[PDB]
Amino acid sequence: NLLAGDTKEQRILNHVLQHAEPGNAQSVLEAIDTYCEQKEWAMNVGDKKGKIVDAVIQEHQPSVLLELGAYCGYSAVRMARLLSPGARLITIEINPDCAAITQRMVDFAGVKDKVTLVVGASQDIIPQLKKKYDVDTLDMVFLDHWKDRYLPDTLLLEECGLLRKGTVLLADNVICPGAPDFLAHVRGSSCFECTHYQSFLEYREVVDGLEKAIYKGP
Ligand SMILES: C[S@@+](CC[C@H](N)C(=O)[O-])C[C@H]1O[C@@H](n2cnc3c(N)ncnc32)[C@H](O)[C@@H]1O
Ligand SMILES: O=c1ccn(-c2cccc(-c3ccccc3)c2)cc1O
Ligand SMILES: [Mg+2]
Repeated sequence: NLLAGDTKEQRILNHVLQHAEPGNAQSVLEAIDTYCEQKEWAMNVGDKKGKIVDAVIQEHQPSVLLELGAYCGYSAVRMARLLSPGARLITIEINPDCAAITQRMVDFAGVKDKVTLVVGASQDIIPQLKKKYDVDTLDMVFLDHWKDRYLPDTLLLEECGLLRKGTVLLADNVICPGAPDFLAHVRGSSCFECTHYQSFLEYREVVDGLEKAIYKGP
């Protein structure tokens, strides 16, 4: 049932629970995007950049996906709705209140079986993925957490043997606000082949973009 509606996050979940079709992931995405366009801005990847994320998944067909930063579960629902039977999205969220919302959002959208939500800091969890979460390597990683953590987490994923030839990294917000150290690293390194996707900041007319970086191997 409903939450108190004290926080933006509770009000976003409440709006979905009251105003979206249960079990319909598309209806859920639309309800979040409408509310956030109309009522309260929120840091979801949103519909325009969401379309780019969709395209990346459609092209590369990942089965093992990792997301860094879940928030209210918008991108988790967005990516999971596209996955084939037996695909797995692991999503990491440091804030326990946000994680609780994300699980409710995932369940409501009908994609619970595809999602493994992990409460904790990416730098603590990423070392554990192989041994604790039965990961071999990752097919795709969506980076959309604190932007100063894009670089250290990418290096950590590599250090932990989670990246293979062909692993797709996709990073939100490489323009607004930017993650220049990450961007310099992936573009400058022969270990990554990069593609830039210019777009717009969620719910705004501000220019933004994502970067796709395909790992070439060490
Ligand atoms: C931009 S929001 C996530 C938006 C979500 N990807 C979407 O599009 O719907 C960023 C989130 O990352 C979480 N976060 C920041 N740093 C993190 C870290 N090191 N590990 C795990 N989560 C982190 C924050 O608590 C916040 O909820
Ligand atoms: O994941 C994200 C974290 C922060 N911002 C973010 C960072 C800095 C500014 C703004 C912003 C700018 C103008 C209007 C509204 C928000 C938004 C955007 C994201 O997609
Ligand atoms: Mg973002």
